[PDB]
Amino acid sequence: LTLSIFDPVANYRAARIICTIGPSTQSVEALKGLIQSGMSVARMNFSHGSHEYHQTTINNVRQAAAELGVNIAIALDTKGPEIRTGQFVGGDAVMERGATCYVTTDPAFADKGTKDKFYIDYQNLSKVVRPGNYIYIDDGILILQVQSHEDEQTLECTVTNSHTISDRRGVNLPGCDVDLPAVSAKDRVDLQFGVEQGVDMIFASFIRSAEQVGDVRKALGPKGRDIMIICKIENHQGVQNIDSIIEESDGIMVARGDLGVEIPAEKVVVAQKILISKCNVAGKPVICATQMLESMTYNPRPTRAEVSDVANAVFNGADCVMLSGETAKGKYPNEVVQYMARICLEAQSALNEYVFFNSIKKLQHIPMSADEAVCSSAVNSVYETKAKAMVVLSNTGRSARLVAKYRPNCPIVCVTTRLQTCRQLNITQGVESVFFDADKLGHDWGKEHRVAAGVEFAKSKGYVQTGDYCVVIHADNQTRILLVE
Amino acid sequence: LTLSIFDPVANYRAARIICTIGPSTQSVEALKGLIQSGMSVARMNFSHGSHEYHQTTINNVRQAAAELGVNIAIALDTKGPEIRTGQFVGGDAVMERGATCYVTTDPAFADKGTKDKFYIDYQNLSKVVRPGNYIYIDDGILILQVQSHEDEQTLECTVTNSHTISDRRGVNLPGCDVDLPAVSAKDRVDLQFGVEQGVDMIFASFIRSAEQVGDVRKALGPKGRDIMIICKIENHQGVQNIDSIIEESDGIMVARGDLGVEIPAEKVVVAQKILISKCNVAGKPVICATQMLESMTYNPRPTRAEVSDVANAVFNGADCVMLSGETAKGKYPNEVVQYMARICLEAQSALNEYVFFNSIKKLQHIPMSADEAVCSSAVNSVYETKAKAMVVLSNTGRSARLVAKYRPNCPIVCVTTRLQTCRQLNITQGVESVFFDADKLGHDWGKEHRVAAGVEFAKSKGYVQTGDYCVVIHADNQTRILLVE
Amino acid sequence: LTLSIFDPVANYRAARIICTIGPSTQSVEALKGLIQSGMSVARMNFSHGSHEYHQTTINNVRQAAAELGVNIAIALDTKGPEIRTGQFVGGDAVMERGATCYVTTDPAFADKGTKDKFYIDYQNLSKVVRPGNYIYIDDGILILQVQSHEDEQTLECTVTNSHTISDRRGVNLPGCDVDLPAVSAKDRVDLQFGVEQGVDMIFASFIRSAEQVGDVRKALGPKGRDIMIICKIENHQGVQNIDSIIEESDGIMVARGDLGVEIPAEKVVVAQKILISKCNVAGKPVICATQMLESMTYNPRPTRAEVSDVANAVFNGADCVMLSGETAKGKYPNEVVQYMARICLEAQSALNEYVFFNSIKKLQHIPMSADEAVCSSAVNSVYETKAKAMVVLSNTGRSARLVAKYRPNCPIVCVTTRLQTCRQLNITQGVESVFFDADKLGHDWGKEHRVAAGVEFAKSKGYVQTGDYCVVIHADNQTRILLVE
Amino acid sequence: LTLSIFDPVANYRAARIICTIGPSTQSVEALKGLIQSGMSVARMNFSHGSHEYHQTTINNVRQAAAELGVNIAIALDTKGPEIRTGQFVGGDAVMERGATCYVTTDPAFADKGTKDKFYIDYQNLSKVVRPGNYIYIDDGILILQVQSHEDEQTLECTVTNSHTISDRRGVNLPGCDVDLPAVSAKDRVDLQFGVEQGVDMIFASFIRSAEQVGDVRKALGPKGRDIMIICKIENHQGVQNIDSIIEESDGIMVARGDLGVEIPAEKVVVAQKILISKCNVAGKPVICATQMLESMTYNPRPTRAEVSDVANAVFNGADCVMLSGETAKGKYPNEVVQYMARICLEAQSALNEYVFFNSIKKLQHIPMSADEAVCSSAVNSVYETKAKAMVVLSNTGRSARLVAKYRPNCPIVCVTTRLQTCRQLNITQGVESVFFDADKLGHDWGKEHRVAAGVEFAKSKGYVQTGDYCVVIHADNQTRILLVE
Repeated sequence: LTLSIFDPVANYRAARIICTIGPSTQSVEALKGLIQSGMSVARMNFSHGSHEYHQTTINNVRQAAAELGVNIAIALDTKGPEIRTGQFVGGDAVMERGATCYVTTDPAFADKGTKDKFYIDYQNLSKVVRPGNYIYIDDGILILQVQSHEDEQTLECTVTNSHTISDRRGVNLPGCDVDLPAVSAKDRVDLQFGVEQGVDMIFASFIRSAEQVGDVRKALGPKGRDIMIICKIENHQGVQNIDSIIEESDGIMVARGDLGVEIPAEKVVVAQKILISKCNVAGKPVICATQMLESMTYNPRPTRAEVSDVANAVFNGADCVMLSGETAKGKYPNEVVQYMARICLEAQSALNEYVFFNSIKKLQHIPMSADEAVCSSAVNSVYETKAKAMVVLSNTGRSARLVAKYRPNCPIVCVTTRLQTCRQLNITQGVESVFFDADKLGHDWGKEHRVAAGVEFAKSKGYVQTGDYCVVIHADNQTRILLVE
Repeated sequence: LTLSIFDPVANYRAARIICTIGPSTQSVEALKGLIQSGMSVARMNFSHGSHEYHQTTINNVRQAAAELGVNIAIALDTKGPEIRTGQFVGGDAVMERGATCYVTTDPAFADKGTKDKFYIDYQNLSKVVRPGNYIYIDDGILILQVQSHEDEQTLECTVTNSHTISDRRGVNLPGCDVDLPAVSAKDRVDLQFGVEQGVDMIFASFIRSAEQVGDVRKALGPKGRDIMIICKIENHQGVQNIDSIIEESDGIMVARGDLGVEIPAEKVVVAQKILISKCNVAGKPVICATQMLESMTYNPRPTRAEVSDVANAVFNGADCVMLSGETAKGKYPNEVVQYMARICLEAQSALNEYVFFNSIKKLQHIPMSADEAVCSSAVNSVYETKAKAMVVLSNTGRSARLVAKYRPNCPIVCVTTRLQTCRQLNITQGVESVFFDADKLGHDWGKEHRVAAGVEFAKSKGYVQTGDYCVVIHADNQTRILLVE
Repeated sequence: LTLSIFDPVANYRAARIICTIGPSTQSVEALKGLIQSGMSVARMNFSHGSHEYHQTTINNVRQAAAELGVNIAIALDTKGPEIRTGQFVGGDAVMERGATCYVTTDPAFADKGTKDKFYIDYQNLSKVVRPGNYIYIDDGILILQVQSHEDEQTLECTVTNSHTISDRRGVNLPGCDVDLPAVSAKDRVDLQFGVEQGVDMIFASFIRSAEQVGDVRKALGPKGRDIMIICKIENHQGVQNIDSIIEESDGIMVARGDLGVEIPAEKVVVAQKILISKCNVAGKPVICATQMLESMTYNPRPTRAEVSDVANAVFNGADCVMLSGETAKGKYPNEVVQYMARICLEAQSALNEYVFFNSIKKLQHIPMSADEAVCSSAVNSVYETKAKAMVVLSNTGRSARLVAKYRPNCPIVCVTTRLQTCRQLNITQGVESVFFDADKLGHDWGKEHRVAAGVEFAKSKGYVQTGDYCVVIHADNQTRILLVE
Repeated sequence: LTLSIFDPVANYRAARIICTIGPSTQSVEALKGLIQSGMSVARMNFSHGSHEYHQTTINNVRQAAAELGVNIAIALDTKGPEIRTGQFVGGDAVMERGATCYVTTDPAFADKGTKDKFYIDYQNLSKVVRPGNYIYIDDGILILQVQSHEDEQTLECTVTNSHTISDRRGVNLPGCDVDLPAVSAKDRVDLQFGVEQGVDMIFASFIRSAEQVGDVRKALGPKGRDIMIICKIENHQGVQNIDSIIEESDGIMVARGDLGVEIPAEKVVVAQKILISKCNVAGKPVICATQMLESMTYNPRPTRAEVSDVANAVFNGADCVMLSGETAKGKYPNEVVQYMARICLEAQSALNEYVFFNSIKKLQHIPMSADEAVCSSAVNSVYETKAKAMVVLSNTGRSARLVAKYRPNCPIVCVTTRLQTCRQLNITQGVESVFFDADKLGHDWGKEHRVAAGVEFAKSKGYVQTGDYCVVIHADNQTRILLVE
């Protein structure tokens, strides 16, 4: 099975890079550097910083993008309802294996935390937890066991294993009945902002059921109905309910570290593998959020261990990689994005599509909807004609997504009148936007001009020469195989 | 493999019936009876009857068809260059196993033939054959062996096996170098007639090489370029060169009896099977010319042995059955065609197409031509949408053929401005014509009206109700999945 | 799918011939002629002739076989419980479409039957049937409709369609509640005889349920437990309950004619096809009892229509053909069996086994029994080693059957101490017996000698030369790949 | 494709651990700790240490193994002919991007090396290299460019990129004609030792052609004919000639780092993937030598990045992992081997074998040898019977290897009279040895006792209870499916 080689990998078919903006990269000029290095999506991290701060980024991103004549997606990454620790006096708190320590629901200790007594923001912890229970902190790396109630606000605990933990970390309480909301009050206000400022997508945190996804859309409301929702799978319950979450969302974001208590470290790879196959079949994008290339926060060149780490992530099927602190607070923002790009390009080698397409087709429920039947059939035509680019006229972009789903061995070029659609398509691998100005240009029930606009593009990008074939779609339902002029 | 049932088989998907016109059926009224019983094609047999006779049939067929408001194809079945015997004094000649007899190239004995001395129309036989050689007569059923030259015109022969033979029978001479023309002088004049009288297809006789097919088209000339050529495979050399003959012709006609010397009786089934698969893959029609239901030349009801004979022929994959003497000189012309119809319908049972289509697709040479890629992809869309009829706008009909090739599980409805195309489509299983009057109707670069004309038809024939899907093609290259109104 | 050729077909892999003994062939000398022509099984037809008559055949068969030094199976073909007509004064009765006629349950008319009034042996017919019901006679070819009761013994009827019927024909009464026994009183006495005279197999008639098969074995009793039961499928109910009947019997016998009312003539082929696939998967033999080559009852040479008839029957997958009147009362008994043999040989051409074996393997229920797992695995080894004969040591022969089931591309040679097993293996295609005299020879827990006895045989029959591989089995569980000496 | 889960993974089917002995682990007691933690193979690294040192290890390993009553393989890992640097005055040499430096073939500088002038042991370097050429040092991480000859012994060079390098590192010279021997003089003497001291396998270094493998065996000679040769693929030429090297060796060892110049860092994963599939098909073991878990040289607990690193390595198909400095000179030798074991166990999850076996079978050249045909067929029997352990009687162990090749879903238990075979089987995944004392026990042409010895084992290890099936082999050719008592 598969006798691969090491040669082509053309410029398209590379994975997509999401950059987290921070002090290192908020400037218009730094953002121009990011865009030029390979940024497709600017990610805002709403667990930190005021609305004024994020307002600035939105402005800067838009200005940088406009200056470079490109469309870059802005993404609101929510804080989420997950229970967190307070902050600590030092840079952190140092936990020791034998030690006993205290945990409080008293707001007084939120800004005062220490290795001996610190704060947890779940104001009802005392009522839910019982002596003998395990409190898992910081991706369940540090484990505490509850000994007794010191008072109606404080719990006596033992440190199960040595580990050093920093400010505001995730607390997990399995074996405790905790019905946390789908959306926190802070999320509710942040989502209003997102809607009002015209963001492209929400990276929803701590989703564990499909029902909770609907809650997020209900918060976004009628005005936010065109905003995509990408779901973070972070604990066991999310993994448990993935099937329902996938086909009820617009994508999935997963992180090797941040997968929760009940998945042991060694079976984390297994889950990554499964979740990627599960998304690839359903045709929705999977964002690899695990932080590789961490050394490049202080170093201009990475390590071959980190290179192989990204390679595997890519080679396995990830469509998007996401950079955190490296772009947000790191020393070499541009150099990081440039290596990602090269690795996302060069580590795509064996990625099959010829029989890979026919496998996804066999796994969809017949009878499929008319527009989906169109798109797959079109991909079919590409392999049959052995050529060579695709032109899709799509307003909401749904048709471009549907085609990508059936992974053709040629570039997909979407032609759109919605500027939002240009941006939102960044997180779809192997698809490129061509904006057609519905106002300034005008007429095209032809639909002459905008098709030619696609072919004009593909030609200039070096995809199609005179004599090549090109497959065209106008679905909601039309298909055409076109000889290049 | 295949757990079949016995239930549906709707009206389409039945094989097509070709009727040989003769004294019993030349009348306009009898032809109306044939059309109503199930005739798709009137076949003229040019080995008999003057041009005046065949002129009459052509006229009658056209008048019968017009009166019933239908399009029936007229087919010229050539005599061919195969060497034949003379005629005999009795009804026949009775050959006896021990006997010695004489064979002449002297025209004097052509109308005088007898069991003891008869005529062969190969004026050069004496020069080619050597003592010890076998002369095979009447489908190689009677075998003679040459003993000596009696003179420069007559050969002394032994009867190898007892058999009774009638007038003008086929002579085969393997182990003798005989370069017979692709086309006889009589064929040359008959083909002019065919062209001048606007026939739909030639049933070319004794084709043994692809090169000979080109000779037939050269005879038909520029005016006859739209006339289809169906090739008769009758001897070993044809079977040997089938691959080349198939994809260089418009179809193949084969007869269990008439397959020649070098294929033993028991390995005749094997050949039938092979030739049918070979055509079905190349997408061209195969006409089963073997005469089943012979008893119905004198009887109103057939025998269950003959019923099972046709069944097998159909169930194996034949697209057309052909009736000879039963329609031409038989007592019950209508009743024969009616049983064929019922058997061609009811014996179609298990005929798969779901994975059968995907097998033919896998066997075509990539990269296929744009119009072929379109048609297969369209068939693909039918199964994906699970519905329900096809509308193809085709001028020469090539596109309808290409779709049939990929055997969809729905009826194909062709819309055409060429009246010739209506006729020529009779020999394609599962395809129906809708004539669109280019002159009287007029405008349709829309191409609004004629598409609706197809859907109008499919609706009335009971294929498509409100809510069903229908797949549409305008290839040479367009495809559309359409919701029924 | 399948690009066949016309070349090999070695002597094994031919289908097996069953001959019906009658006046033409009861003599020891005629039976020697049959054996030499290709008879594997002598069939006795217990619907005719006294026990003394059948006693003679049994004796003659055994004497002929012993003289020629071979083992020929004797088969008791039961009369069965199906309702039959009486006999008629003439040679027959001539039924006419308009006519009215009378049917009696009065024994007085059993030997007196006529076109106007005749007898039916169901002594309760009057109580079961209602005016308007259809009586189907002679394979449902002649159809009557009941008009009224003439008396408590006679029914007034109309002839629905013209047909001529002879003595003692099958009556079918669907739409009438008739619980006929699994076994008639005459069957009960005949089966005792069968057991007492050491027959090899029963051809059980009119089986319509698996439960009825058990009734047949119950009649045969403890002494008859090694006698195989072959089930005749003759009506709709048998076809309905086939799955259960197949895996509860030792084989199936089917006849194109004799399939019953509810299967129309054209859908008879469909059933043949299904039943053959159904048996081939379950690995049990299917006997084609339909009478082809009927003309050879009076003629030394058959017709190419009959040749193609047998060809199809064979090419489709039949393992046994059965001759009736042709061997029993025909003019040319030997010549018939000789043509069958040649057709069964030469019409085997394309019969695949390479991927055909792997399809049957995929369709068996895992986990299979140890001995079955052994046999299939052994067949697997043959293809892997590309050689070349199989030696199976089997006492009851079960292991030889199991191997045949997985259709290897080499001859199977069974070595057995049971002389009954030699005979019973005649109805298994591609398997040959080697008798090993347990008494006279003796020792072989080796199991040295008897394995060598198999290899000795295969070598002499021209299967294996020095250097070839040969696969050996002793299952109930052992397998060995052996280099030839 | 593949809807995995996270549950079973029983104790067998885990990958195998190879430990490099050094100061931390040479003691008998430390070796007992290694064996108990999961060591299957002690690896000696002959690029360091005198023969006396390695003599000690051999003794200690054997004593530790005997005390624990187990068989542990000893492996000689050769130094190899690859060109190396000298050593440096400091701990290392620090190379700087702009700098110019000098390289000498003068032995005087071998023990004196510095960042400005150091030594290379290729005494002919001056004659081969030309100005402008690139010298690649330390896995081609540091790159130099030749400027000129300073003298007949020294080259002037520029440092292409900053990197710090330590003692005696690998030098690669592509674009230079260097015919290095297959075996160095030091290798020649070391291989004599290996033979004389009864090692189990050689880990041959710097093999780039199949022809060179034969040279290694020629060095080992008649006495060393039972010693397995595992080939290190370290440069492009090895990768180029892999097909020939694989089926001409006894295994392959590969290291993510140590793959050479011409494979860029990002396309290293691609090669790993290919080489593992290539070995798995040919059925030979692949040793992953890349150093994961490096942090555990100084830390008791690893990092989840290293855990995921091993996971991928395992999950991809590696049969053996190899530990270097961690066991040789590390602080926590036991704890390292214990984590490997847990990761090699728990990260095996999805590893399919049901259809995975049938894919390897389809890719072997028919006709296969009798003994190979036996083994695959036996594996076939396991799935068919759904049970449950395998017992293989094998003298050289070849048969156990052949069975493993066809990856059964049950444990394989080999029974052997050769104590060397016990050891050598450690590097085969999923196979376990049972030693049968040919001298002390004695008789078994039965072959009763030793089969029972296998079943005795499987029962005690908890594989087989009363009622389970067990498949048995004595190939060179016998197979048996056995019910457990």
